Amino acid sequence: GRVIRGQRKGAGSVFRAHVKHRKGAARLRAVDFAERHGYIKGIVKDIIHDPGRGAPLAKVVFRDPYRFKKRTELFIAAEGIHTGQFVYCGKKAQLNIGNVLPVGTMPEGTIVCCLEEKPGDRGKLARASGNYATVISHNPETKKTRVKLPSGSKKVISSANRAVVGVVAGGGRIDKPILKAGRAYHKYKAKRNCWPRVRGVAMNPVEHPFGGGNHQHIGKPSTIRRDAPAGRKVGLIAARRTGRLRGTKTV
RNA sequence: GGGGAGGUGGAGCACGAGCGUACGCGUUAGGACCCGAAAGAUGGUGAACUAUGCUUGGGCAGGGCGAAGCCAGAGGAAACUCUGGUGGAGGUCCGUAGCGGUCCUGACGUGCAAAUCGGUCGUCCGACCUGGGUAUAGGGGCGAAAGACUAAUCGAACCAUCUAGUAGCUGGUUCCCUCCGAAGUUUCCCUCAGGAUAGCUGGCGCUCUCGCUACGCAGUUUUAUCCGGUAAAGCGAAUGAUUAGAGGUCUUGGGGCAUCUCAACCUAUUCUCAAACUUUAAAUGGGUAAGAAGCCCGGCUCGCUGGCGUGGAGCCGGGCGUGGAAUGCGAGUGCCUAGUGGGCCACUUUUGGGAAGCAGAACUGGCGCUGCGGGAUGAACCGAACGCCGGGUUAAAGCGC
RNA sequence: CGCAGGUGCAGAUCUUGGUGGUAGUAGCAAAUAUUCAAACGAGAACUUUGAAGGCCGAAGUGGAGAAGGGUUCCAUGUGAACAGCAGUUGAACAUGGGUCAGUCGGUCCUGAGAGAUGGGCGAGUGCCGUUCCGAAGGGACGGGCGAUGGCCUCCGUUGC
RNA sequence: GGUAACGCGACCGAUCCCGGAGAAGCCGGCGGGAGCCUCGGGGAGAGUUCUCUUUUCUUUGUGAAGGGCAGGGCGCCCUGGAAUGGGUUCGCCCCGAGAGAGGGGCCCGUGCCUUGGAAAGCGUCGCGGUUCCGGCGGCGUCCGGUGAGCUCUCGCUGGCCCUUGAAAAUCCGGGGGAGAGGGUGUAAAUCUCGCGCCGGGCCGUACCCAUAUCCGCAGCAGGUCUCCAAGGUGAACAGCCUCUGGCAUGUUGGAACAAUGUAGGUAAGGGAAGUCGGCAAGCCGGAUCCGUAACUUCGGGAUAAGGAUUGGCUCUAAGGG
RNA sequence: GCGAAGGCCCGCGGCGGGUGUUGACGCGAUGUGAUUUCUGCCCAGUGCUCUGAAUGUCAAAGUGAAGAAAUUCAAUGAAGCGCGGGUAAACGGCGGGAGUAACUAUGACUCUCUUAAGGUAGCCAAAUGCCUCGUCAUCUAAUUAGUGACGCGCAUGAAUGGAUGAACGAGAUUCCCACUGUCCCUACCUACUAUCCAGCGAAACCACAGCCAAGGGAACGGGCUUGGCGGAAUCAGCGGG
RNA sequence: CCGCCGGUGAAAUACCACUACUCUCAUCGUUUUUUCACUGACCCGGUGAGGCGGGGGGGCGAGCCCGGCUCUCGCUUCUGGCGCCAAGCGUCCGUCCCGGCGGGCGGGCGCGACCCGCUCCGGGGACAGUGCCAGGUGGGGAGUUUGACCGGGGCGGUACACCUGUCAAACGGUAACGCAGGUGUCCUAAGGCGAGCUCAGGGAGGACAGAAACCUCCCGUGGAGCAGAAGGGCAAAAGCUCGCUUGAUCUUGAUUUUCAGGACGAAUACAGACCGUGAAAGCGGGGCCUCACGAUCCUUCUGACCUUUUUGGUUUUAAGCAGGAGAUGUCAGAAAAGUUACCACAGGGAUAACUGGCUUGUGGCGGCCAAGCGUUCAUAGCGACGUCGCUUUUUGAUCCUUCGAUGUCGGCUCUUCCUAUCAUUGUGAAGCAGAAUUUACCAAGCGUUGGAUUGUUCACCCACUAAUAGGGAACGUGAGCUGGGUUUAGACCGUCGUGAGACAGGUUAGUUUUACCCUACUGAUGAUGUGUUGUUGCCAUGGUAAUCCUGCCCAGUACGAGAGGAACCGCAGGUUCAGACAUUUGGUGUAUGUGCUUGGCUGAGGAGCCAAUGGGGCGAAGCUACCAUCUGUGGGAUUAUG
Repeated sequence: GRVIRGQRKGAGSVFRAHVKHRKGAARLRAVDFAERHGYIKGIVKDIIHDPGRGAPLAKVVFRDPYRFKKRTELFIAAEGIHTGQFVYCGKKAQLNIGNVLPVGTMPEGTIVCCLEEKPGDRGKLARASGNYATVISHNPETKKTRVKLPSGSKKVISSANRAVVGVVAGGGRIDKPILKAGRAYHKYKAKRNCWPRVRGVAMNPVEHPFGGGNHQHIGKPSTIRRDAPAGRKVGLIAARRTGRLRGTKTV
């Protein structure tokens, strides 16, 4: 047989991301002396739209503490921030929507977004529109903090991780039905070449394990093991269960 | 460590025949008699078509419907409703340019054209059409998915090489005359369109034999002597099959009523039968013998056998040619060996099948390999087989034209 | 007389070349259309001029460009071959000639992307990689410290 | 200099820092300007005149770059304080965060006049030399009106997007004030102001751009990216006829008018009886006025279905600046 | 499925690449296919997936023992299988056999077998029904066609999606009005051919060739046998050979 | 007294030392493991590697003790401003000036801006990761395979290795997917020997006892048994019952069967050993005889005072020699699943799917006999039980022709032929009164229709009709059409399959090429001859054509009880076909004839033109329609019959 559609994606030729009109990597500022000990004041200059990304981005201008120059950062816009607002980054920053604070100084129940997975990153978790993480508890002896992620999972991170107070702007985007093949087309024209999805049962057996037959049927169980080769791992990969759920399933 | 006797296994010995060289034929390994695959592999070249993503440009009359928002009026008691305008939404409708390609299964169909032409058709603000520039390259790409497209090539492109790839399969295989002359059958084989094997053929010889100025043999008969269970015949003979009367009677029999008839059994007869039945039993078959390798005398050897001068076998001398049926004929023997290993027809016999110019056997002859006279014509029938000719005569068949 | 062959063809839908019958046959039928007179000329249905009749009917059968072509452009001459009839004609053949820029483009900039060095990988030609594992500046206001040249009291050029 | 918006011909200044321009989608609706078309007159030339037509046809300029003035736009300024709310657009929309009213400021100015400029170009009437003199000369190149008209362009203002519609060279403005200049000369540093002097090298440039210069073996009914775009009819870049321009019927002609064919028509009376099947053809068709069902996701179905009218000529009424 | 020392994937190779200028309202992998109304039962089988291990099997390496060593033996012995779990909008599957309600025919309520459940709601001679042109009705004069019904349905059936349904369709089908050369049944007209001429000028194909009947023959002859017969050179058509 | 002597302690015990199955405690013992911490290898992230860890010093405070002691903190949180390139101090210079110090001019350094400490900061970390080996999983990928025979292949069978009877034609041999059957074993005896008996069945008797219990006599040629199927063989046997045994053992050759006169299997006579049995002669090296089985290579066991183990020697190991065993059943012995409708190549008429040819079971159509049917009566008309044929418009059977191709179902169109005759002409017979009908003869001249459904042939119905007969011609006819069906590639459903995919099931869409050659045929010129040429004519020979029905009258007549109900002559017409023809009606119409009319154009009128025939009305001539009209015929010899 020939290599299959999922295999062809990793080559990254026609399936690469469309990044011509994107505004840059949305991320926090690099940790420094001011954010480690006190705070630093920046100003929101514009709220801009990033193609392929539902969440709006905020352009925040800071002032360099070592030479005469103004810095420009691209943040994930917490819902509520506005142009002309002053945002504060540091361990002494107050608990306000839009500020960047270590999760250790945050109280329990605080809602955060653009959370660092490991200290010194620039925001890695809870970055999509309408998403947030919650601080559950701290452990000042080991300098660890538990956080609930938007998937429902629970994670122990370092308390020096930083985050933005609030939720990511643009929530409810999935509530409106797309309603149109064309609107789906325009949605993925800004992201990557993945949208019009042909079914494997509609293919020939040479391009998919589910192809062929005089009827349009899978012919073999669609639940596949984790160790299956690349051209075989199609269907439901390592499914712990199948069918309609009755309740909430979590680890 | 070396000897003996008696059996068996050896490509051995037993007064060498080989080596070198040339030629011919045969079997192979090699391109391997010549031409022929579908494939496989290794390195390369293509996205000037087309598929998809990206960058930068360009393009899309005129009409219909009339979403939201806004204005005014009428209400009603209010609720809120109704009316007339304005407005210009939409993967909205008609329909140009453009893009596409339904039906006529129209034209053309050695065309204008290796896919075009006409009328009629679908869409025509969108998932729209399009130029250039870019990216993805062959078990790879790309695919709103047809195994589609990837330079008229796609169920793995094209180029060169490995490569004169292999082929039990198809086609072809070049001068003359002379002589000899087949097989389609046996056994083994993933053997059934092929081989190996025996058989049939040819060539080279060789060992002898007869005769003039016989070593022996035979697709024949006869004379002796065995072998057989087919044709026939048989069932008052065995095993099976089977028809009808008759004469008797024990009846763990029945029926109609002291019973009496049936049935049963027995006995003697009677009709009809057998590839897998038989007492009997042909015709045509098959084997052996018809002398000198025989016959008859005398002696010797033996470890075998043994009452014995026994028996059996072997060996050494001697004698006997009326050459011990007919007919015909010169025999024996070695090496090498090609083609063939699809058969078919007829008298008789014969299996399956209603049968067949059907399928399968036996014997002999024939066609195939073969022409000639006759059957008008015809592979096989009847007659007869062939160097080039003259005379004569026939066969089978004929003699109205 | 001997020696040695790439030594004899009717076939192989054999190979190369040549030639027939078909056959003066099929055909020279897509988009309405030509006529009169004259000129040159050996020669005119087809060239040129004039006069008529028609067509494209501005999303043209018009006027200009991009690709691509490469002299096909222009003048003169020829009528051998070619332009599937002719031809006095041609995008044919021959002889000459023709493309002039500071202000129109290229040239410059980056885009999608392509691609070296450092580094890494790799038997290897090489490949991955484009900021990532680099001591990646060769410049400049200005100041100072010296040489040098000038319309040299002074200024400028050149090294640290 | 101006209360201000900003203005004037210049109006010093480095490292450094901030910003702007280059630099942004598609669709709709209005308005301004130009080109084209149109209408009424005046010139010059031409056509028709059998009868009429004071007619019909052609033609009737002012480049860039400066200067001035219209005109368009403005979330620019000053006075002032609005409800009995007012202003205003086709739509909207705007106002105590300052409406209306009045007065200013700026930007664009492709329009008009002007320098260029009539000396040139065109039209027409004549006179020369000789193949060419940009020969010479006379007269003219005028005055108006219209518009949802078409095209281009400049603006304003909206709609749509889970789509938000490049980057870099290059150029400019501002913040700061390290520095420089001269002591009162008729002076200095400095000047993005006016004029004057010198230079701008290399490559491309002819022509075809397609029913004959390109690809399809060819002068091949195929294919191949764009720009400009008159009159009439009419909704129209539809189809039909015409002007500017172009052409010679698409690699030949003459004669005839047979069959069969290809393409285009018509047909009495029936009206799908043909055929697998109404295939093919035919019916209907535009606009105006009426009238429109089942069903329905309430949007539609819908040009449902069905009916009437439609020419020419002569009038009337209404709709504006 | 995945919280990034990750999921999916590329690559001969480098903690090299794509998604990713990304972070669960995201990326990747599948199935079904608007809206409406529903989506029944089965985890035995095959997959996928979780850990309790009572824990059995279980290589290399390591450990110990015997022998002079090569060797041999023993214990130990990871994942996987086994073992117990989930799970069908995973692949799929959804039967009979009995026991029986006052004419029948039909026949709930009870129990059992394989290999777990026995086909629920709906729907149907359907694009799915062999028998079959099923039976009834309607459509016509006449209907193997159409439609509506019926239910033991060879072999319907519920995201291998069931049922339905406005709007839409160069999709398949039946009937009706209108209209007609589709037809009865053909005819006439027009242009371009074909035609003839001047000029130019191919190709396919070709053992030899070319009149029949019967015969026999490789069983359907142009040739052979026996009969019928046979007269130069050609033109336009034609489709038997 | 503790003590075997005492449950007559099953020995069980005082005295002693050992180990035996379990538990616990430990070991500076051995090894293997689990957890926590460290950093330094190794990894990840951030940054322009910009302030890390301690010690401070002063200031902001909080507490505590009577100035300390401990701790905190690092100067920025109303405004959509500004922020760098040091101020200020404290010192050191001038080759510089003006009065050692001062002033001016130009400079330097330190603090402002603390010191020290080894990794820039943070997060992991001896894990992850990498290299090498080992086990699992792995159609993601690669390579390959997927028997043969066969009245085509497949499905089915095994006729593939063996045995019995028959075929088989009286030696032997002899084929078919011929017939009837058996085999892949079974046996320590069912092998070997000896002895002694006689079996199946039947008759007659005997308590329970009977058709079958056991006892006795008699008859018994085997009619029983001998294990496997069948055939042969066998009676003081080879059968039954006992007794003893292992000749079913160890060896070398020869031979038979199949056969090539290789092998294997099986078998036959000997020979040399060692044994069994019996008194002995003898018999016995498996089964009474003909079936019951297996190469090389590899493995495994057994045998020898065996041979090699590579410089020699000893010992393990290994190799060899000989005989058994582990197996190939496709049985002379490869290691092996499917699909292809997306397909490919070499071939085959050695072989299927058409026609044709043989055959005719089946289909269809006839005939003979006569049991019955027909009120009566075998035969008007039929015809049982039987029996003989014909035909090739059914389907089979076969495989001769064609696989370097003979285009394939049906319909449409068109011609000709056959008769086994539906009608019509002429007849014969009847259970023929008339009418209607049935049976048969000559006979194929003429005719045999319009439609609904279906792709259909076939069928069925509706309706006319004289009748609505059956067939052939390569199952006539595709360079004649059509393409509905069947028969490619797209797609859907059901069932089957794990799947790829299959369906002799349904459904929908799906390119129909070439004639100009020869002949045939249709027409058209022409040809040889009569000296040339023309006119008028004759005829050989070939073709051939007419067909059927109404109404009136006969006549409400014959016939018949009635009901009903004809026919010949004659008259008037019509159907189908054929040959012509336009006077008339209709069609056509570009006479481009004459009006009308739209758009445009020639200045307008008049007159015209263009729009591939602009459109439309009416139209001459011509052509043409059962859509008008006209015409269509006589004898001869005879068939069946009388």
